[PDB]
Amino acid sequence: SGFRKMAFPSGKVEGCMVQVTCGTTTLNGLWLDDVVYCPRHVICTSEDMLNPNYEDLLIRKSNHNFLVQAGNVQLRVIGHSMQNCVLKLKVDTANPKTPKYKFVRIQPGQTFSVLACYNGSPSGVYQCAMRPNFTIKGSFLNGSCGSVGFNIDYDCVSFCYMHHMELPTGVHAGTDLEGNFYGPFVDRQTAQAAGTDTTITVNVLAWLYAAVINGDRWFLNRFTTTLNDFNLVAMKYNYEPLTQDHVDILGPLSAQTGIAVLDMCASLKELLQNGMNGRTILGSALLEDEFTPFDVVRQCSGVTFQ
Amino acid sequence: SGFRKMAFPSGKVEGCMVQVTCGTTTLNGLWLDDVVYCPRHVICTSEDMLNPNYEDLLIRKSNHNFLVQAGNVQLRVIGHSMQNCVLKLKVDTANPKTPKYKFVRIQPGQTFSVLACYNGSPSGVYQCAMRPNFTIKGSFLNGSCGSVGFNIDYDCVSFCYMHHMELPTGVHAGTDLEGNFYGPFVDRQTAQAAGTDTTITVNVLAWLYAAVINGDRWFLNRFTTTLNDFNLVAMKYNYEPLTQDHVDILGPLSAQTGIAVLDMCASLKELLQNGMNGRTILGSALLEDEFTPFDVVRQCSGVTFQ
Ligand SMILES: *[C@@H](O)[C@H](C[C@@H]1CCCNC1=O)NC(=O)[C@H](CC1CCCCC1)NC(=O)[C@@H](NC(=O)OCc1ccccc1)[C@@H](C)OC(C)(C)C
Ligand SMILES: *[C@@H](O)[C@H](C[C@@H]1CCCNC1=O)NC(=O)[C@H](CC1CCCCC1)NC(=O)[C@@H](NC(=O)OCc1ccccc1)[C@@H](C)OC(C)(C)C
Repeated sequence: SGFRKMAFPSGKVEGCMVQVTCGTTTLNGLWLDDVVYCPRHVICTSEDMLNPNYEDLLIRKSNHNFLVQAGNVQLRVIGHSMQNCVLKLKVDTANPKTPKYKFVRIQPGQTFSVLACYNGSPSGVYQCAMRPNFTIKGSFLNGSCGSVGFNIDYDCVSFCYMHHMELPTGVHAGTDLEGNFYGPFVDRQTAQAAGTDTTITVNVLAWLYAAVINGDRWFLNRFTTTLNDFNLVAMKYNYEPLTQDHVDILGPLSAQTGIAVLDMCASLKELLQNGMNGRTILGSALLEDEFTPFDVVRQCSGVTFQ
Repeated sequence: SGFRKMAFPSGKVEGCMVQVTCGTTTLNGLWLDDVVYCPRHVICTSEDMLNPNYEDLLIRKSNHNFLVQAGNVQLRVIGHSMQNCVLKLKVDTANPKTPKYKFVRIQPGQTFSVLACYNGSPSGVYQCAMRPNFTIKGSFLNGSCGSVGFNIDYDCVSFCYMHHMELPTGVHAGTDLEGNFYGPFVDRQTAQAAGTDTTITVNVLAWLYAAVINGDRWFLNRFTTTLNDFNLVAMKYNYEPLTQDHVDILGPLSAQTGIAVLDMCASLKELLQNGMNGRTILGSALLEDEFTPFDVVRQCSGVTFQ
């Protein structure tokens, strides 16, 4: 019993974070085998963030310009190269704590965990999702860029996010580990905004199913509706359309609970259309959307890793 | 910018969790130097949870009844003993990954992090507080007992909680690491309940200060009130009294923000007395109480560990 925002154990990823310094800049990097990864605006100084040519600034630097410290031990760079918006520094030592790992690029609505870092030292770990506007509501301060996002699956570490920048509204933008940005953002200090966001409808239903598994139940009715008659009302409250494929993924949830998938839709239909009258689902007073169907089953049914 | 429920990196504690089996029972244990810790109702079978005499059941067992596995490696017990409600099994190997560590017993209103475990394998990590009724709203399933709660402070690991049982309402009860229960609960399967809870008033003000640091500001007024005139209204909404000592601990928050401590009290006074009219503080629609003044400053100002 109970339902919490839960994050994967962060031990395997702490064994990788290091510090990278060049000029007057210092940020976090990720050390795997004999390569350290970090954002490229670490070759930028404060004059190089208007509209820089990174290719031409990287021909200026030499290998000994990059200070890499892992613990109170200095790593020696021997080569360097550029892949999109990330930078790769080849060092002469291999990380003995390198886990089974794997770069993947995620799709909006999926969730991951974030280990925030400063000066190569982990500070804390929390759970996020990629919003439909391709940003993330993180907790980040100065020096945080270089932190990664990641999921664990049995024992493999799927790295999916490197952090780069905060936006005027306070949400956040970064890349996948192959250096490509999530969203239409670029790494030059000009004007940018996020674009209009929507609520992740499939996740909302998954949390509502979690509720019934835990005891809560004042929200189910006897009505049903059709898949098109749902989207008509979802349209208006700025939710995303729900698709036939989303329906299937909710099969084992509907199964174990007894509540048909289209039945729970007609329940959510009223909640949007009447508010909550001051009562709470799973401790919350809002309709919460940062829980996938995966997250519900791994937490309500007992799945660990190794 | 941004404000999230954050948990300490769990790496140092994953190096300790093991599995303990005896009879038909299996649960988690904590391995430090040459000692493994676990709850004593692991010598209990299913017949031994009505009203057992543990002292007299422990004279029955022999050292080879306790299977201890750390990884796919078997630990050999050589001795065993009882300290209140926890059980200590001395094994012939010392844990090489034993961190700087330290047992402490916490006070209601303080927060800690929990690494949930099953079969000696970590599953996930989240943030809790000790409620004023001495229980905790965790996320726990079968096999979870043996998980610990802990804070990190620079590089020392202060272990403060071992998990034992769920209560009819679904909150949770356990002990400190020296085996003493938080609360008036006992480890025998009879009737027990939690008692009436209150809201943690000092934490509510600390989260409200976090809000102002982040931009939110529609809740401050020009009124003030007195410390006694606050408790009069706190009394009625089932909040805890606020004391002169609590006031001091809010000094650096009030400082950096400019809002006097008694000024924020008069602001909270209205919020209780008018509701929120459908607007949200730090993404939330409720008044949130699981953030201490410590938690706010370490997150809003950049503190890590090593
Ligand atoms: C990594 O250490 C660091 C983290 C930032 C620091 C402030 C709080 N949160 C963070 O995540 N990232 C940076 O230092 C960014 C610098 C790069 C410059 C070249 C490539 C892009 C990022 N700085 C930022 O994150 C800034 N954001 C930004 O550039 O916004 C785009 C913009 C600019 C002007 C007008 C409109 C939009 C932040 C710190 O500055 C703002 C304006 C967001 C306060
Ligand atoms: C540790 O593996 C395990 C975890 C439990 C399992 C269910 C979900 N959540 C959990 O945390 N703990 C136990 O197995 C407990 C057994 C011990 C028995 C002797 C010493 C006390 C605990 N079991 C429980 O946690 C049970 N709780 C309980 O005993 O409640 C007290 C009570 C009993 C009868 C009437 C009133 C009060 C749970 C599983 O059973 C309930 C009744 C809560 C469903």
